[PDB]
Amino acid sequence: GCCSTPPCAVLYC
Amino acid sequence: GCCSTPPCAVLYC
Amino acid sequence: GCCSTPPCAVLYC
Amino acid sequence: GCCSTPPCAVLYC
Amino acid sequence: GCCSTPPCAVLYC
Amino acid sequence: DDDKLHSQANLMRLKSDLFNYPGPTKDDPLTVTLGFTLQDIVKADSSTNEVDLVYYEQQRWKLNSLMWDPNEYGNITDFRTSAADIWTPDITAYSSTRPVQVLSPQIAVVTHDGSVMFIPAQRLSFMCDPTGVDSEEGATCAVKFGSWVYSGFEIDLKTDTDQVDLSSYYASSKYEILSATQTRQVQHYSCCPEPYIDVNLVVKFRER
Amino acid sequence: SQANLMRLKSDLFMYPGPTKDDPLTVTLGFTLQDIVKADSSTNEVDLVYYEQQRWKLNSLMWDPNEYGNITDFRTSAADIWTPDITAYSSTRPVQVLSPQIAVVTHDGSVMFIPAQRLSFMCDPTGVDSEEGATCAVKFGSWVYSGFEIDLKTDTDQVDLSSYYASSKYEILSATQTRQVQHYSCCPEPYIDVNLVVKFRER
Amino acid sequence: DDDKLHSQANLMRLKSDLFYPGPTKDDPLTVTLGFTLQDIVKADSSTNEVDLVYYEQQRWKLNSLMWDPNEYGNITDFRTSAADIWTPDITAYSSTRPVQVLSPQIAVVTHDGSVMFIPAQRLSFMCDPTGVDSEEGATCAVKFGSWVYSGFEIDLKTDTDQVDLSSYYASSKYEILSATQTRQVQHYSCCPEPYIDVNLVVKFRER
Amino acid sequence: LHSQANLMRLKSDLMYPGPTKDDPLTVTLGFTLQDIVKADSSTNEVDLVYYEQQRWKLNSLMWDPNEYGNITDFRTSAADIWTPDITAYSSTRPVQVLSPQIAVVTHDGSVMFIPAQRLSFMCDPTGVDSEEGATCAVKFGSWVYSGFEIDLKTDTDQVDLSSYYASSKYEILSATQTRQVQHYSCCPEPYIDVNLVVKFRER
Amino acid sequence: LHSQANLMRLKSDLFYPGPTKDDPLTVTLGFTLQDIVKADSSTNEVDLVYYEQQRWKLNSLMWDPNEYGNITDFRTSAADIWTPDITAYSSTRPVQVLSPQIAVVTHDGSVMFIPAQRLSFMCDPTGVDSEEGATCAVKFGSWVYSGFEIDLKTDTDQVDLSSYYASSKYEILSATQTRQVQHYSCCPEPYIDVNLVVKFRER
Ligand SMILES: [Mn+2]
Repeated sequence: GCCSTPPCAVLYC
Repeated sequence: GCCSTPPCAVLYC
Repeated sequence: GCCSTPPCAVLYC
Repeated sequence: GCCSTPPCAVLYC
Repeated sequence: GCCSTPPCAVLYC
Repeated sequence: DDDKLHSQANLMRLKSDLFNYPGPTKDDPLTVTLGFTLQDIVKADSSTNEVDLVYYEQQRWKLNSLMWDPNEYGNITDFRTSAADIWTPDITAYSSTRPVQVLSPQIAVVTHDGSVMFIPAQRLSFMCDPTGVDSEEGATCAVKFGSWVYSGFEIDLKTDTDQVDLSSYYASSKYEILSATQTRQVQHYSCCPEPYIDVNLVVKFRER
Repeated sequence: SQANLMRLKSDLFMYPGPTKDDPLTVTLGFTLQDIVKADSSTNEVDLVYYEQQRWKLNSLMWDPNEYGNITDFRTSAADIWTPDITAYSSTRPVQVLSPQIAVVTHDGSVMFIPAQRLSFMCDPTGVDSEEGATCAVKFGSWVYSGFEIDLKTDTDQVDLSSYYASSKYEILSATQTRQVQHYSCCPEPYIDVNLVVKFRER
Repeated sequence: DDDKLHSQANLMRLKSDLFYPGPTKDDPLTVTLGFTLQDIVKADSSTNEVDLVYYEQQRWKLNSLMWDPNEYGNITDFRTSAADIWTPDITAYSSTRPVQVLSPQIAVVTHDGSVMFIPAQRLSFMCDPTGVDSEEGATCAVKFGSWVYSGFEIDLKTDTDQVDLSSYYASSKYEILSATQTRQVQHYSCCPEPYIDVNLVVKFRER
Repeated sequence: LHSQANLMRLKSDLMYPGPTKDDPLTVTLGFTLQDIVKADSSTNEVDLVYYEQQRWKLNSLMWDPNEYGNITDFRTSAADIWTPDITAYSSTRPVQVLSPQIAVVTHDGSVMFIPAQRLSFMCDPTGVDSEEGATCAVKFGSWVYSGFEIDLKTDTDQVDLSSYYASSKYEILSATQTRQVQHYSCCPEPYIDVNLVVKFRER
Repeated sequence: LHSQANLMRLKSDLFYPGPTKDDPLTVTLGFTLQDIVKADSSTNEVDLVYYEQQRWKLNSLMWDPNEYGNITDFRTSAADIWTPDITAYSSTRPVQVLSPQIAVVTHDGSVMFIPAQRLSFMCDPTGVDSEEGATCAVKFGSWVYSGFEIDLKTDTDQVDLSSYYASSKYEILSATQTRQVQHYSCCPEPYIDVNLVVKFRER
């Protein structure tokens, strides 16, 4: 998280 | 019995 | 319950 | 025989 | 490939 | 054959006319009668405290919107119909450990008085400590069944008998039934004005 | 030719099922493939078999001559009514091993032969002896009595010719027979077909 | 019986009258989450997976579902299948098997526009049970949050940080030492949105 | 975006009742064996993971590429079209599909469909721990069509082993796919199957 | 309330036959490995849990935000849109979806989609109980589209290990995701896949 937080990862990873 | 016979049970039980 | 009773919990918890 | 073969069994068994 | 590469296989096998 | 043709046309008209109800409400409560026919205790897992039963779950309710005059319909007293085409109660085991598996078709019978009867065969895993199963006193386990979302003001849940039907219990099962009972329970909580109803299925069993 | 089959199918396609005034004969047979497993910790047996079903509908017959001499066709079993024949003593949902496709002949006969895997109640005790274990499973309609569905077995004894020769279990004998039952409470005949299998460790 | 008919007609009328593309940054939504833990069924120390059975209480509120009881014969609430309305995508972030639903999936909608939804679930998630056979027991954790909504679209809350244990199976293989459910808001230096989750932390031991 | 609208036009421009004695269909079948996962000698079941190649041809699925901006082929979901009911005659479990189910249709009406699958079937694995290994076979064939409506071919006798997982628990001694034609005393039709025969041993 | 109606109007107006050789698509792919659950040495299968990130862009999902009350993006069920057929080429069980399947769509026509999955695939774990550990590999690629229709890419060769479960039975020594482009001498098309190579040992 970011990349391990799905609604964050979906936008920026 | 009637109640352990599904097409009988569904009718009279 | 109340909160461990699904039809109670769903109204009041 | 024929009844072991699905497309034969369906017509003749 | 080719016949073990699904998108190749589905064209040329 | 005039005979076959009329019975078919009458049934189609009856169904068509009947399928032309939003579930029970406090001002329109539904009585649902619940009973069990226990076929088999398949498995008791002492490593996870789960037990698997195979049973018929008998459900009966009655709706004014499913009443008809048999005379108006070539004396059809009842018909069979897919349980998915009509409303069914949401009776659920409260302490299951796996999704119920359906072992039979799901088809209801509707009678001209508006009685619906539904008897699905099921396998259910539920929370149960099988300690004492290998002794003569046996083990005792219980699971409550109730509406998921309806209080006793909308669904009045009851039995016809306290005795679980054992007439077709598998005679060479791993487990023999010492007793099987189904009992209405009503709970009142101080927070809340509604009564809460479940049917408590208590099974006492042991190794054969 | 294709055109004629499309027009036939179009012509034929809703049947509301059998009634007391329109009863249906359903013929049932079994082609036993393999007893995969016998579990004595739970008393379940897993059996792979073909289940032959036949019935006839007036609503499915046509004259071949009005349709380019088509005498039959195949159709998905979902496109038609099929009977609710069920194992009454299974312990798991039945597993379908094949497509579900029927053959419909011009006289209105329907044949349907799905492969299945069934777990059912069975005490395998004695399977490690010469005499074998014996187990039985009932099939019947789920909701129709003998007045609306007249369930019977076909002529042929149980088909053993496709039974897997290298199975962990051999079939010593298998029978399929009909039973008609009457209860004092009720006027209807209740019918079930019993598949009785006698089997042992190969 | 006249009373029965008006009750049905009014519900039907209410349902068609009422019958939403999900929350947005301009129209955000508060979802309140809670757990009622029934049983720890299995703790597998060969794969480090643990199986829990629970009720997951969810609650949210929409203006577009408000009505006046008086305009509809004093209907204050109704039931509808969860698949007929929108539901929040609250998910375990570290499960190891698809979640199994153990109950009907039915929502209650109240006249003020609260929707409440209590599915029963079995969950396998990542958990090392080392210690479970000692007096101190084991501790495991799993976070629950929206799958695609940031805290700008879904504000995720609790009513308490105490998991409901009033219903815990008294003859489970496992005893519960404590069970908490903690809301955590988090910003990441990369990104503008707050991200919210509820951390389910269970400390348990062999009974 | 003009190509897109062309494809959309071709797909919609384009109900087949299946093959008949008057309008028979040839299906070409082939296997790409990836792995023998497990040989269970307590139940006599063996699990295989393979691609199943199917190919047939329908006149109703023909078009001129010229009338459709030079589209010579397209991809569509297998549910959108008729597919043959080719099936293992001795599986012990429902076949598990491991991939999407999508076919390619070409302008000459050719349809090719390559689903990945896992199959449990009846097999006695005695010998699997010897140099000679074990041999097992399963027949594949139409469930409901005889040789008069579906003719079942292969391109090659040889099962494709170019993707065989070399670090499998089992090595392949041989893998063949043979066309067989049987006639029974009772019945006028030829019945065709492809016999998948695999000889293997512990690596 | 104006925002709700703008969102609904947008979805209505927007709601594609797939990519073609004339209208190709780029699909960017990345993995976030969360856990190696199990390594079965009796069947040579390994079970992984991961998030799989996918991104592509369609001209047919572009919009002017100004025309729609300044909406820059929305969320929607992955069923409501076309998604790429990216599949593991050597799984041994069908892939298990652990999460909702909901994409984000942006006004420039970008689609982002990150479902969580559990996969069993072919893997000899020999040496997983030593220092050098074991190594396993699995290709991901379109099922039916070649490099001419779908160009598969990764943003980085490093598999994201930021949510790897430290208390897993297995630690990661290395995890890469590498784009690979092959031409087969038979055929004119480029075939593209992404190799997920994972090196791991017992913790
Ligand atoms: Mn009135």
